[PDB]
Amino acid sequence: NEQAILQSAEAWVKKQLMDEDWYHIRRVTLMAKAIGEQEKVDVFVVQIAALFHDLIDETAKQQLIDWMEAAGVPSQKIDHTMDIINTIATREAMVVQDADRLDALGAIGIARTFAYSGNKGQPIYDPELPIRMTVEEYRHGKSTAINHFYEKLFKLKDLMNTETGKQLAKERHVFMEQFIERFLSEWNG
Amino acid sequence: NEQAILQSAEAWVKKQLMDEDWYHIRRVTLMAKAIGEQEKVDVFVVQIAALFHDLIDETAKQQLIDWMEAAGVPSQKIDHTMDIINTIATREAMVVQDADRLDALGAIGIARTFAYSGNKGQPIYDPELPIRMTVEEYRHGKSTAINHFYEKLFKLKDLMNTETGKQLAKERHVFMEQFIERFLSEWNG
Repeated sequence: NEQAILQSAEAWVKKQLMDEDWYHIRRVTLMAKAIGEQEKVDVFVVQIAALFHDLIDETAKQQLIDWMEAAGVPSQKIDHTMDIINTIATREAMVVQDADRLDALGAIGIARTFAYSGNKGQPIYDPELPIRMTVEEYRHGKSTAINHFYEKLFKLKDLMNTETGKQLAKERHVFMEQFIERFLSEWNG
Repeated sequence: NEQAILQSAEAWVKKQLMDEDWYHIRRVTLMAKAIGEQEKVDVFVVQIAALFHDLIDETAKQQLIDWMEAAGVPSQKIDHTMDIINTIATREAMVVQDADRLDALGAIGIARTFAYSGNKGQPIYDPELPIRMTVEEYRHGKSTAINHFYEKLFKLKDLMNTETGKQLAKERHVFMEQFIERFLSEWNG
């Protein structure tokens, strides 16, 4: 069995979380999957990994290592699942790596950026502000939503791994370039 | 003269504001302009109006009515400028109306929405929360950024006036539909 073990976890990771978020875990998982079988890797471990990748921040890890053994997950697999969990080594690890970071780009990425900006209480954009770094990053460095696009986001497609990863990261990067340009043209005249 | 009268104001409205915002006044004015001469209306009044439309929230109004008379603005014009200012009647008024509301849509509109959402401390989007009203609006009604698109923004193209207004409002509305769809498809896979 491999399909049911998932369905079970897909529920636990959903319940424990609905008492506070989970959507990120869902979409990151779905991608890890698609990206997973595109790379003909163990679509199982990558999926299980994806599910627990977040819920961690010892006993926490064990909590799963146990639940898992009670699912019949073979020692090699189970010892391979959270193996990628912490260190985020192996191809399946790479798929989960991309799926997670591939979620920082795209329409959702655009929204989540401007969202955090509003929460941080900073300006959505500033033409007078220079386009940059380490300590002064968030410790004081007053930045802008738009700048964060050129500072952290727009430099992810490279940090990718899976070939299909660069693929998606690409279709994502363009949409942002598409948006940030329509934004500036609208900002100017 | 008339052209210079603007250049003078475009500075005052800029200085008094740089002691707190102004960009909104700038872009809303630029549009009112383009939209203004497209409708072959008094591109002057519409521009002066646009500039002071915001700075108001008595003596406040007079402050301008005076500065204006000292610019040689003919009684009819000057009495027509802020005439649209308060009530926001006449075509030139309509142009300024659109230009201001035309700024709630577009890339900037998308950003400003998700921005305010982050500031309000609400979710960018909640699939459990159904879209939508009057009193419970902001007095308690917990909404979402995305929902605000279907609740207030997406119903502006109609509230437009200038023919060119609907034009721009249209090109804007599509981009948002373009984004909110890329956002939802990304929401899953």
